[PDB]
Amino acid sequence: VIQEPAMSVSLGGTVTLTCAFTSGSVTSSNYPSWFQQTPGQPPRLMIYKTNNRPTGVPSRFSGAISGNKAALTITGAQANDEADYFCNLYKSSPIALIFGGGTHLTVL
Amino acid sequence: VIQEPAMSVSLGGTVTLTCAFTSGSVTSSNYPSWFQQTPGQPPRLMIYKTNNRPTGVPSRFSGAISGNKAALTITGAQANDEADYFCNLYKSSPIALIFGGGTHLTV
Amino acid sequence: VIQEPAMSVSLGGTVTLTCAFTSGSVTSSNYPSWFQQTPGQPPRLMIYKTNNRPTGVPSRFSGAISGNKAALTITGAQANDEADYFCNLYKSSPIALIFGGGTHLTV
Amino acid sequence: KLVESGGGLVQPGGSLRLSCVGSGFTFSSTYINWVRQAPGKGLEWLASISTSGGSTYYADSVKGRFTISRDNSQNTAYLQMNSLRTEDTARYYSARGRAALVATFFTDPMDLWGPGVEVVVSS
Amino acid sequence: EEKLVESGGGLVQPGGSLRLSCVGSGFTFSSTYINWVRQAPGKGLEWLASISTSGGSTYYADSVKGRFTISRDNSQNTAYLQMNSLRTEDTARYYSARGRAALVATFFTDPMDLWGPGVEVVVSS
Amino acid sequence: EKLVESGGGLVQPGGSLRLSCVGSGFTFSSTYINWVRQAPGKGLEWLASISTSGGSTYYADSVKGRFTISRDNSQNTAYLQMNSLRTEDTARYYSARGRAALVATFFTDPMDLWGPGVEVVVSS
Amino acid sequence: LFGAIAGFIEGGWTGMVDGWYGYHHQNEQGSGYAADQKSTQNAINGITNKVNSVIEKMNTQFTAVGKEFNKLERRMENLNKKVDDGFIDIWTYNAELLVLLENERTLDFHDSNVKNLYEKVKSQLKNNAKEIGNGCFEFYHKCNDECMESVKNGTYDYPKYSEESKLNR
Amino acid sequence: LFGAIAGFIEGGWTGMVDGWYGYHHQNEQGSGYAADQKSTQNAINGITNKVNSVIEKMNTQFTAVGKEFNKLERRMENLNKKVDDGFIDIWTYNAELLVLLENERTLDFHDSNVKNLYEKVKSQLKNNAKEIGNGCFEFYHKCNDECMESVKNGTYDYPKYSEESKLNR
Amino acid sequence: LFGAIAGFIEGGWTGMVDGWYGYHHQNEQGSGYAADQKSTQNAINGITNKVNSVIEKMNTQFTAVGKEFNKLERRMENLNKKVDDGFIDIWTYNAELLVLLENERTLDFHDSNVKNLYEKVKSQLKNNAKEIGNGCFEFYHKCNDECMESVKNGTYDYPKYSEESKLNR
Amino acid sequence: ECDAKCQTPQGAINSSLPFQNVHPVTIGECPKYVRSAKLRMVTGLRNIPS
Amino acid sequence: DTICIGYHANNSTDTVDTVLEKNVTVTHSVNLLEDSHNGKLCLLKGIAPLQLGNCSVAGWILGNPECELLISRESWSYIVEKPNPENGTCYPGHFADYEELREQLSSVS
Repeated sequence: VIQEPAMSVSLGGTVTLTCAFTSGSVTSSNYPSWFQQTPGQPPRLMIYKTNNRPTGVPSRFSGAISGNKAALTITGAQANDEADYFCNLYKSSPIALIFGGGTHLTVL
Repeated sequence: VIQEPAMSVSLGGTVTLTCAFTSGSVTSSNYPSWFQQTPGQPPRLMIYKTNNRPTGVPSRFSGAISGNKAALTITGAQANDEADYFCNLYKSSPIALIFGGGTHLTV
Repeated sequence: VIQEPAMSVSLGGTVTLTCAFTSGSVTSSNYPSWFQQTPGQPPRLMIYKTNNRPTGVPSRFSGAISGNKAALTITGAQANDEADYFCNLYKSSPIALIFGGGTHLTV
Repeated sequence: KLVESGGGLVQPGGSLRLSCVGSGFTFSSTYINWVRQAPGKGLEWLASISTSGGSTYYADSVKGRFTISRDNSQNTAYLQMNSLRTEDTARYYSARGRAALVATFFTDPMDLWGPGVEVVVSS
Repeated sequence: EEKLVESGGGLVQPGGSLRLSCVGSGFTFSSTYINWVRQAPGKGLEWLASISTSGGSTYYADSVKGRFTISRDNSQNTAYLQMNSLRTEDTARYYSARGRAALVATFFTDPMDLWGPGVEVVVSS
Repeated sequence: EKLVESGGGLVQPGGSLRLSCVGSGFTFSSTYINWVRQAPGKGLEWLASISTSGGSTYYADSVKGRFTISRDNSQNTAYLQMNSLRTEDTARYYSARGRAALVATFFTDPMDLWGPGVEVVVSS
Repeated sequence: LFGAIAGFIEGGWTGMVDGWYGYHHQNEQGSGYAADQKSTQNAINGITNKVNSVIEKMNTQFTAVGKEFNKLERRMENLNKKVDDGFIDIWTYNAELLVLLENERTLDFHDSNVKNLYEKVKSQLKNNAKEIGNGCFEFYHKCNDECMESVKNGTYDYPKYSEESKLNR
Repeated sequence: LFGAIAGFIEGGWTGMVDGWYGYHHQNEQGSGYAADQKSTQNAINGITNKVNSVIEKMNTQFTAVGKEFNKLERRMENLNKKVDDGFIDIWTYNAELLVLLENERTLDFHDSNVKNLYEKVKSQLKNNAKEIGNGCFEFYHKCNDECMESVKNGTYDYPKYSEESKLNR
Repeated sequence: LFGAIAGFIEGGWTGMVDGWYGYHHQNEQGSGYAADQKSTQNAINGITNKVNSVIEKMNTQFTAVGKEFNKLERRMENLNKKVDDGFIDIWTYNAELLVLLENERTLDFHDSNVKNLYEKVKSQLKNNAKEIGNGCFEFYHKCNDECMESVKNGTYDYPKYSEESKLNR
Repeated sequence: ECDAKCQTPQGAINSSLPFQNVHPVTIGECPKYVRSAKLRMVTGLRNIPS
Repeated sequence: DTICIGYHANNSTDTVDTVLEKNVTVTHSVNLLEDSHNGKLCLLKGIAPLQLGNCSVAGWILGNPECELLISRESWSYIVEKPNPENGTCYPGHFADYEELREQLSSVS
């Protein structure tokens, strides 16, 4: 599972993070879940099942499948959105849950 | 809907009224209903769905479908059976309930 | 229904009894039932549905179907097992229950 | 029983509103039908309304001019007549549909009829 | 204490009639099939007739079809076997057996688990 | 709702260690329990999971054969038995509950409730 | 439950106003909606029987619920209140759950009726008709109003049109 | 509900007196009736469990229903009558509705069992037997008693009779 | 009741750890287990509604069951005992029978869901796939991951693969 | 000299059935009283003899 | 050549009521309702009742001279009386809390 190492967005802008497999396609059957972590606080669940927002999550966090790759979109990024974002993918052939590398978002 | 303008029978005889479309066949899906009306009283339901009689209707009134036509049969015509009879037939095309032209029975 | 006229067993040995049709094959659809009759007492049910033991029947009695025939097996025969044995077979073509000829066991 | 009211003399091109009131039966469990009979002609079905008033049907002759409504609280069904013509002079009846306890349909037989209301369109 | 008792047998002439009664106690009589089996003096068993729980269904063997009639009286907890046109070959001991009936189903093929002591019928001059 | 992790500390290479995870504020016998570790400077790594009754246990290939996951529903605690520890196991170990519906619990339940974590150091 | 009401037949027919279940046909002589009288009548009879069983099975005797007790008799008032509240709770729970389960069973009954009617029409037209999904059959032969009526009634003549269907298939 | 007992199978068999469900075969060696022991036994076990669930779940403690009150205790007698009448009404309604609903469910269960037996036999013999409609299949190959017993048991050998059926299909 | 859970699909899949119902596919690109999210979510919603209906339908007011009577008041002690015992008996019987019946209903619901899924996939693949039993379908044409996802979603393009399937049939 | 489980004024009931229509007033572990005239469950099939 | 699948029919006339149709004839059925009694006065819980023939509870517990033939009993499970007993309180009076005493005396260990 490959994520972009780091990307940056401006205040009030829109950024789209990406999660993808090394040798396959990301579908809704992989149940992508996104997590936000500020070192060294515990990870916080952001988006699960590609479109579900837990209570307390700001409405600006949205997800979708953008092809063979999972995508998390932040519309109107604020200063508190500067953190590390991880993607959990579910693989069924070995029955495992795989975390992504992690992407550092820099709000400018 | 076409009905025979007028017919007559003798006392105690048997009559059959018919009700047919301009172009087509009358089946049980048309739900034929027969009404008896005196000129000055509201119509009275006699046979509905070609077989059923409301409670109180004399058993001498019968209904059936014969030869692409709705038939109403009266066995033993009494003196109070002299009135106008109307057939109501249903059409799904332009959903409508259509009344016949009316027949006048003379006993 | 044909059964062996008479058979003999050594004390403590194992024997099998045979029930068969004259011109057919015996399947579980015939519902073989096995009876033991002391010479003077009413018959006693031993095996029904070709494998089932009523309560009180010793575990040494067993039944099965051997190809085209009904088989009753007694393992470790005792002196109380010397009796006549009958098989009941159900036939559907004349809708009747037919008993066997009867086999006498000597221990 | 059913009792109709609200007729009379109306100038051609005028407006009329008929009303039928039902007593002795539940008015919300049956269809309501309107028919008319010219002085020398036969019966002519005009309109029908569902039990809740959602479904409404008309004949091609009066489609676009007649509107049939319901008021179940007041146990009354209405027939509003617009752009009346001389050909609309007839006796207007109200007929309820014999409905089953579990199902009501447009093809329910018309077993109960009102005395009728005479409507005259003339100058 | 489930048991069946047979009665009504004896010495009759050829061409005569005889009626047997099977009374059952200790179990519900109106819930089991009732069968009749006879055994000749020195021969094997022979199934004769069977009657349903309500008496609606009746079955007979080929040898006694038309001469033997089996009835049932659930109120009096008794079952009957009327034999007519008796012959010398009918000299045998007559048993009554009931079928092991499940709570929910009764069938003609229910095993004959409960038997009666039996009664003796002799046909002779 | 709270998950608190215990155990951990300095362990010689090749030793053993048992990590506890006590949950409060929710019914512990109605959710999956997951173990995730984060190395000092690296990303998260899923390690193991356990069913509500403990019948089903899943492990990653990195720690298969060395780690054993257990559960004590009466005491509201879940355990992670660490064996044959190497210096590459030095990480902060979190415990994550799966958002389970009332009528069904699945292995793919989202990890909504986490814990502060415990730091495990494997060194001589 | 049977995959017909919301299964391979997604929507109902607003123009079929003469029954619950029915047919829609399209041939050269025309198209229209009709209802199956047998299935609709059986469904009506069954639902009427169910409603009457729910309603008329409640036979109640003449009774008065109110009861008055003085200040020195509260164990009396509390016992009466307990009895009344328990009866109310039992009846409320039973009525609500009965209504829910009976609604489910009625919907399943209608689904089964539609599925059985479709299966009957399928069994009549063995291979003279092609299934398009949506519950609809395309004939391999010309099907006039008499043939449609025979299909509706249950008197379809397979051997009569077998050769023409084979030619067109 | 499944269209088997009164659907494509119009009536039952009086000559099949050994079970609830079964088969009727006809070949050169003869014809006769038989019962599916597996399905019949499963149905018997289920119905016995249902009947015992209805019966044995009612556990009653020792009690006396009759009470005596003097003529100056009338509210007392009215409260006792209210209690007794309420319990009787609840039990009557529950018993009647319960019996009606289980009477529906048992017949539905039998329908399902017969339809599942038909579907199992349908799956085995694929294009090796045509459907004559009312519950029978017509073999395209010679079917002896061993083959029939294989069909009933569940061990039908389609490859063995595939070619012979193909030549006759 | 529908003959799928223990019928033509003998056993469950311990490898599908993410849904009640789903698919097992095998092609050149690989094999794996996936679950039908729509059917599983619908079943979860239905069962959640059922459980909440059974639980939250019980609304109980504030009351105290205990009552104290002296030795000169035994008719009231016994009347209170009768009330309490009758309520306990009614509630016990109703709860036991309710759970017993809705267990059957839930199992039949799952069976129907699996059967409907199987029927849907059969309808999509008219004759481009061969049934092998066991709930499985063998393809007469090469099938890649995109086509498997089309079958799972419900957008299988039958005309696209008809020629190849006919050639290989 | 008989041992029953339920007692009515006009007799005693010896059965394990859950419901009874003999008498509202009873003594002992007794089947519940109902006003129904019959309560018969189906165990077999619908009888359609040809 | 042919194999059909069917079900069982018999000459049973048993009839059941079903929620969708009434008066359905079925092959086999069971009864959940008892409508018969043995007509005897049996004994409950291992103890026979106390018979008060030509007596009332008041007369028996007061010691009516004409109601003394009753045999002394250690215990009973219930009391058997008769409608309108004749030998009760020979001397006229009012029995205070009579129903209380009747109930407390109904079962004695």
